[PDB]
Order: sequence, then C-alpha cells, then structure tokens
Amino acid sequence: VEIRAIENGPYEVKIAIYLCRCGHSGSKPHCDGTHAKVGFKAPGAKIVHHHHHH
Amino acid sequence: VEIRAIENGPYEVKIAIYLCRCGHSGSKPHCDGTHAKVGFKAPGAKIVHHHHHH
Ligand code: FES
Ligand code: FES
Repeated sequence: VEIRAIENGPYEVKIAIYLCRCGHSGSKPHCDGTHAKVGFKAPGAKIVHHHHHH
Repeated sequence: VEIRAIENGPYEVKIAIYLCRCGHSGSKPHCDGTHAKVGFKAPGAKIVHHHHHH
C-alpha cells in the first residue's frame, strides 16, 4: 500500500484511486480535476509505503 | 489497511493518521482541525478495507 500526495492535486492510493484533498470535487471523495480550476496549492509528499509482511 | 472519510473532516488512514481533505490545514497533508472553521462539508464514507492476505 502506497499513499502519496500529488503536487497541487489529489492523494494517490495504490494497492490506484485518487482522493480529493482540495475540498471542491464534484464527486467527493474522488478527485475530478477541480483542484486545477480552483488553484489549489500543496506540494507532493510521500505519506505511507506499507508492506503488510514487514 | 482501512481508509475512511470522516464527515465534514479528514481522511482516517488506519494501518492512525488523519489527512486533510478541505485544502486549508496549516500542516498539510495532516489535518489540524481547520475543516471545522472553514465550514467544510462532505459526508462520511468507507473507501478501502484491505487485508493483504486476501
Ligand atoms: S484534489 Fe482533485 S478535485 Fe480536489
Ligand atoms: S480536513 Fe481537517 S484541516 Fe482540512
């Protein structure tokens, strides 16, 4: 399981789904690209990289 | 691994961390409670409940 924040965009959750973090998606909790229109800014970040066996 | 959206609040990721989804945390990507001050609204939702062995 990998979770990262995309720069100026959604969370990517890979087990891929994209979760809104700007607050303005028309289809919460899934990102629909509204982040770009509202001018959301936040840097990329690694958040979790979990192997269940470790 | 469990990921859920909290009503009017953050994503909860349990392997617990809380990820901002309103866009306005002072400590992105982590929730700091700003969602309540800005009046963010979104319902609760189950998103993933993954067992690596299944
Ligand atoms: S982060 Fe993409 S619509 Fe909100
Ligand atoms: S969801 Fe809590 S500060 Fe944004």
